[PDB]
Amino acid sequence: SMSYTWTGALITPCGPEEEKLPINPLSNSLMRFHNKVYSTTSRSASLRAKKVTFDRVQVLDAHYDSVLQDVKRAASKVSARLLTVEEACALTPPHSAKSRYGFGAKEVRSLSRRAVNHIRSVWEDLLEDQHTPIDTTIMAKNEVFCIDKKPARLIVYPDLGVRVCEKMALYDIAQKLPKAIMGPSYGFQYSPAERVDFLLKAWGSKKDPMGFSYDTRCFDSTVTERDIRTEESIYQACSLPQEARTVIHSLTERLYVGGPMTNSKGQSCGYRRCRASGVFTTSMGNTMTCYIKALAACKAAGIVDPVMLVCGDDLVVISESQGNEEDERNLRAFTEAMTRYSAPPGDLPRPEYDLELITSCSSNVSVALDSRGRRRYFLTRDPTTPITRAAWETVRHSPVNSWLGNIIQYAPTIWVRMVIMTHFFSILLAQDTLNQNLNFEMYGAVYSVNPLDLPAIIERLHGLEAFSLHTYSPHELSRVAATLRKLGAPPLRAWKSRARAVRASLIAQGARAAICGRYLFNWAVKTKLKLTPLPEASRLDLSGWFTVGAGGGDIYHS
Repeated sequence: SMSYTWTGALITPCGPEEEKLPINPLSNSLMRFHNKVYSTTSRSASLRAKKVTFDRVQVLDAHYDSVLQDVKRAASKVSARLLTVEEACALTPPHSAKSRYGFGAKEVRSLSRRAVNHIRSVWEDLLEDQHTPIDTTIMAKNEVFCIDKKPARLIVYPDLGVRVCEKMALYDIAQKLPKAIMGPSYGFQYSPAERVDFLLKAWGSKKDPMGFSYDTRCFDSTVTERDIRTEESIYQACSLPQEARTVIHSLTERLYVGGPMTNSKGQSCGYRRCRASGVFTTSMGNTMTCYIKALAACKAAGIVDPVMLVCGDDLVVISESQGNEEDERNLRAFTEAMTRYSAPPGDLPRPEYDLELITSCSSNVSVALDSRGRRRYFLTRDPTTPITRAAWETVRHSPVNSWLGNIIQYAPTIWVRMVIMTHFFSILLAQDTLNQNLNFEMYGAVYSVNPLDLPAIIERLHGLEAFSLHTYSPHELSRVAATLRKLGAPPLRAWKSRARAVRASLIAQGARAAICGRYLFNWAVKTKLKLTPLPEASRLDLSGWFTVGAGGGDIYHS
């Protein structure tokens, strides 16, 4: 069947869409080449619609069958419950798309009687009607990048009333099921440092390691109606209340497996027969379907002793090299099997024999030294897109701050420590808003953090070593240097000059601001302080930050 059919109505915007980074002194200080920065808009939505629209043919085999059977047997051990309406309401992001039935996220969150009664109505209708397709909206995402222009991604999502109902039915399953069926392979359980440890231990376990990442072309489009019904059968293998069973079946048949799409002006735009990117189960579902297909393909291809890390559509596999030519052959074989299972490639996979060169979720492992001279490994990535988004968000504030998420995930990197932290601590000081909670996205969910708690957050996630790394790798330094030159950013030496002042300003503000100055900016001074463990970091519970997200990142914790 076709992933999509289109009536010919356009994908339309809601309000104005800015395409270009404005020329402003506050963003110019970070990077000067503003003409290189763009935002995707609905103007390119038809280009993306072309790419995501195609016929799927899937042919399954004995290798897929055995993996699936193992998975359902593992799902047998999970038991789950429904959420109360109040619990699902608390999971709703404060800036989530409003409902067409007269209320928005603020009303959901405050438990307004209108919103609550509406959501009870939606729930009752899912219990009663297990077949009528549910309406969705299709929109073009506005995301910022640097010219290397890519067309906008498309997001398809149901009404806010429906989205709360999905959480009520599937949030508890989502907390339990992935780990129970995939164990260590489920990648969203790991904090950055735990991801690093996983990969280092997997790579180290092989006599002659080989790794590869597999890039599925438009993974959501390749998910078939059968794949989605199979996901359902996995959720039903759990021990669930009958009411949950019914609603899961209804959401599957009415929403997950496909349905009509409307544009922002209320015109019928098309019909979907593939994964919706803005449904609660998008991340759990993609992770499960990827895992199953991937593990079956390893077995088809003769990959020897695979260790997989699956995060939604992103897959990495580390295994025993069988020789240069035979690895090449085996990856071609793995590709043919994936292609049979309806997960055809974008970039072809290639065997990699150096761990630093393996990319999982746009990230890689790198090494440096801490202040005691010990080798420490950390997660890093190419800093282009983070610095470009940081520049855009400096001038156009977003309800969700990508730069904060980058600080937290990538704190031990040179580019976070020297560029992002310096730039944003200066801004916070100028605004006098150091002590104000901000929202950010981590692993498909939205969280709230106070910048003044960053040192304990970082120590907890990355250790005290994160404040003292030095002697970074030439791969890493080359990449940071190349980004600064591409974007026209100041050189690292200039960021050090700036940071010395930010550090002083922080120390003079006292209290928690001074801990931020002393720990976050120890790298900036000649006579380094001896940093000791922060008592608060030892008491922090941050596990909750690393879960499967929701589709469109439409879930909010705390």
